[PDB]
Amino acid sequence: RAIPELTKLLNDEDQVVVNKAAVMVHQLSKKEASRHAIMRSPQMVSAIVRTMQNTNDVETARCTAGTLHNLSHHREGLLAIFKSGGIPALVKMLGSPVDSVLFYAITTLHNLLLHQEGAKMAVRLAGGLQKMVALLNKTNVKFLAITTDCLQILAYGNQESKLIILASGGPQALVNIMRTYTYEKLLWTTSRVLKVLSVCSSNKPAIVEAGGMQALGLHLTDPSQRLVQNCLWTLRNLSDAATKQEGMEGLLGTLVQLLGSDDINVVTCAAGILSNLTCNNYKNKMMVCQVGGIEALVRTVLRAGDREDITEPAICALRHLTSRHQEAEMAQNAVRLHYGLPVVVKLLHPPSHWPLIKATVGLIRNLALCPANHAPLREQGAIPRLVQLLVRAHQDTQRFVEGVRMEEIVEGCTGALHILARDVHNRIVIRGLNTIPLFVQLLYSPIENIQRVAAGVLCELAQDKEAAEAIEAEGATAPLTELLHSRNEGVATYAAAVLFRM
Amino acid sequence: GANDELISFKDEGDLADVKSSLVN
Repeated sequence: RAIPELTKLLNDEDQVVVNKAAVMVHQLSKKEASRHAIMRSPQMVSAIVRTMQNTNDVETARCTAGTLHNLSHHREGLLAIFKSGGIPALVKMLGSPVDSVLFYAITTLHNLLLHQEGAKMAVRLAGGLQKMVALLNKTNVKFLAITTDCLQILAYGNQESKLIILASGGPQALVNIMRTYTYEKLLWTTSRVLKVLSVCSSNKPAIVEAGGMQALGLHLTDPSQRLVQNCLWTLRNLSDAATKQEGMEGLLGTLVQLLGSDDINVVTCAAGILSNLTCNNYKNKMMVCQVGGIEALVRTVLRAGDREDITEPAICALRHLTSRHQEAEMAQNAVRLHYGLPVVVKLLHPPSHWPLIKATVGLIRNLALCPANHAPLREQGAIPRLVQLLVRAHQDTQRFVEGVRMEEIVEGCTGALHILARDVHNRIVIRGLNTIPLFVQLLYSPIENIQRVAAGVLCELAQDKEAAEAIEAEGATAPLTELLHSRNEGVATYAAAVLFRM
Repeated sequence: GANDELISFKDEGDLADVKSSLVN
């Protein structure tokens, strides 16, 4: 019965009379008995929402905000707070300089977001993200925990809400949370917000330049698995955009160590990050190589077996580390001394898919650059399998599988053979698989790289008299004559050589 | 240029007790 009265009183002009009622009203909502009475009365909820909104008293706000907070623990409560436009008003309390009001506000908003349909869209219209992000400078970690979780529910599956967070300086703020705080629950909710934004094609660099890479890597060995995993997935999504950032040295040592974790998923993520973090970046290549990188990546392939989800990123990483940097030879070389060859060469066999076979053809290409690798690669049965894949690849291009064009395969294999043919023993085998007729036909490719390695393989081979007549007798002379004139010095250099030895 | 190629990853994906002690 009191409800209809206070409702009246809250709509009074004498503000003194109003705050008086919000106090009482807020004392009635403590007991579920009187609480229901309130939820059940639209004039009571509106009343309150309108008072908290319009009020200018630092306690009428407290009590009004306090009241609808205690109303949001139940289903019928949330609807009443929603149907009376209470969200725009709660977003308005997010600017209060009074913590209580603030606290009561982010909690009620969190509740509506979690259970009230229409809440998410309402908070965005009311400009909730911008305000929420402004509140990331607060020093109360629990407040930050609920605030950050709000951003995660609003941003999830919403690029717009994502672009607004980003445009409000959000990234650099969450990233600073990861540098300063040790409260696991905060770190978690934040990490989850960074995770959702790292898939966005605008947020990534914002997160990378603010130092997100180094700050997600700070908690890689914290005890919390959920924290670790989230930090890893986020680091993986950011990795293709982090290839040129300095200071990755420590995150590199940690990632290596994690390959030896007990969680395949952790190992999988880590092999992913090392794979991307090693692309075209010499500083990173050497760091991986310095802290046990090769042996660890190699051990990862072995441990993984058929799991392409692991072998692939890991094999790509070995590929990156074995080229274009001062110690590429030291790497190429180290993969043998750590017993990698057996499992590498084995990966070209079934049931390996093309994505992996391609990447593995590249590692092999690179590993053959090292003379001490020729005999080993041969004795593991590389030439025969490299030779039949090329054949399957060549025939397709005459007969874009799995995202892998067969011409790239045609080039790599023939590329690896061009290199392996630097040994006399290897040469015998290559000839022995009647390949000369196939490389010759490879002279007629519209692609230069292909002509180069075909010419290239044929130059090595032709230094053997008989094999030289084999090529000549194959019709090589004609096409080579044209290749003689290419602008691609490589193709012309090798063009001119076969003819000479021929 | 751009030798080594990248792999693209886009894995997008208990506060009740936190909230009660934040108000009380």
